[PDB]
Amino acid sequence: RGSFVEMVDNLRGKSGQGYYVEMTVGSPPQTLNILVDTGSSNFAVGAAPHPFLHRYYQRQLSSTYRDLRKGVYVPYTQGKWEGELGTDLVSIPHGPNVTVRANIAAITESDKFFINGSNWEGILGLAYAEIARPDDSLEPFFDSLVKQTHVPNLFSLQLCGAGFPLASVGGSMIIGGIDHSLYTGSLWYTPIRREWYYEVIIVRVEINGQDLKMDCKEYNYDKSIVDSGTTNLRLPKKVFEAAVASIKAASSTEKFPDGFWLGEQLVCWQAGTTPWNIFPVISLYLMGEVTNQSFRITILPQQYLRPVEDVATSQDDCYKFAISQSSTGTVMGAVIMEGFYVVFDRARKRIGFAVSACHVHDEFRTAAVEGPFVTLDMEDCGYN
Ligand SMILES: C[C@]1([C@@H]2C[C@H]2C(=O)Nc2cccc3cc(Cl)cnc23)N=C(N)OCC1(F)F
Ligand code: NA
Ligand code: NA
Repeated sequence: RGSFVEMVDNLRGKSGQGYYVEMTVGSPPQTLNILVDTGSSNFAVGAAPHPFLHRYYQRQLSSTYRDLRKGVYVPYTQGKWEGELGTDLVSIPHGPNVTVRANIAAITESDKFFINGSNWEGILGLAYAEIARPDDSLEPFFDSLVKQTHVPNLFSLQLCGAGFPLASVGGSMIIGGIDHSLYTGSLWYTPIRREWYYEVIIVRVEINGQDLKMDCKEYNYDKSIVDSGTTNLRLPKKVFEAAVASIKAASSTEKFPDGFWLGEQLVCWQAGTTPWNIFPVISLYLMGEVTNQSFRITILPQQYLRPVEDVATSQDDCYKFAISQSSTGTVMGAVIMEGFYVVFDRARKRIGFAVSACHVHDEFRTAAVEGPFVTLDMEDCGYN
């Protein structure tokens, strides 16, 4: 409890390509890098020689593979994959010293799924069985882990973002506990509303302390989730409209093209001259543990302005605006998570946030987690 030195710094990534952990599958163990995804519930790995892949799961080499004689076709909004289901022995080398028999979807065909130039070959869906494909009878990895070992039913994530000049991203996934070296101040917990996605309820939104004053149901239409497998902070369309109006206003001392705010074009500045100060902070108040009690998390432009390094057309420091409109509810992606140490306390059906010891900031502002606040009618903020 509280100290897991073997798991610190077990995440790696490249800016724009997500955060992955080393895993092994099969006997003898085959090493793969696997994207950590709290927004899905399947363990799915490349199993055929797709040209984008560094390596792939070769079931024929594993003496412990067991075929489930069942396939799955998984379409996303953009892109898809098709796989064959089976079980095999799975371990996390820089994780708990255990090996479990887990479901594995061996990906045999995919479209717009793997990233050309990335260093990961599969995804680890850490959410609940309700959203597993093809149905909720396919036990997710973490459920198998907890069922088969003495690993406590919780994990925590510290995602450490980037800044010019481009160095790799990194962080820590603490499996079965919390490492108190990874955050400062106190953890504040918000309830997991329902165990499918890691669904939470946002009760108030501010831009530089200025309340959007929308009906709070709007903030969670049709859900709000914590998702390490999405870059952006995605906001419901109506909320995005209000938020971006407020952000434009706060930053009006400089004018940027309309397309910038829509993520249709980059903005660039001469190296080292990014005007962080003109951009507002963004605060989400989350439902607390106690009736009529909330707490607030606050992120900086350092989180929501993403550095884009691979721009052969330009010579400067270029950025993408990574708050975007949603039709799937609020998505608290890497833009939120990079500010915080996030504790997925499954045992107690709650998510903890604390200020990350690694988050990107400046001399004037830092990410924050603050409470308690008094917030009435928070139950009305959930969409039904
Ligand atoms: C299944 C799925 C795939 C696995 C997600 C994915 O590929 N994510 C990413 C792709 C590219 C750059 C990224 C950067 C960061 Cl920081 C995170 N994820 C990144 N999971 C979620 N949660 O939402 C999208 C999805 F398709 F449903
Ligand atoms: Na157990
Ligand atoms: Na601490």
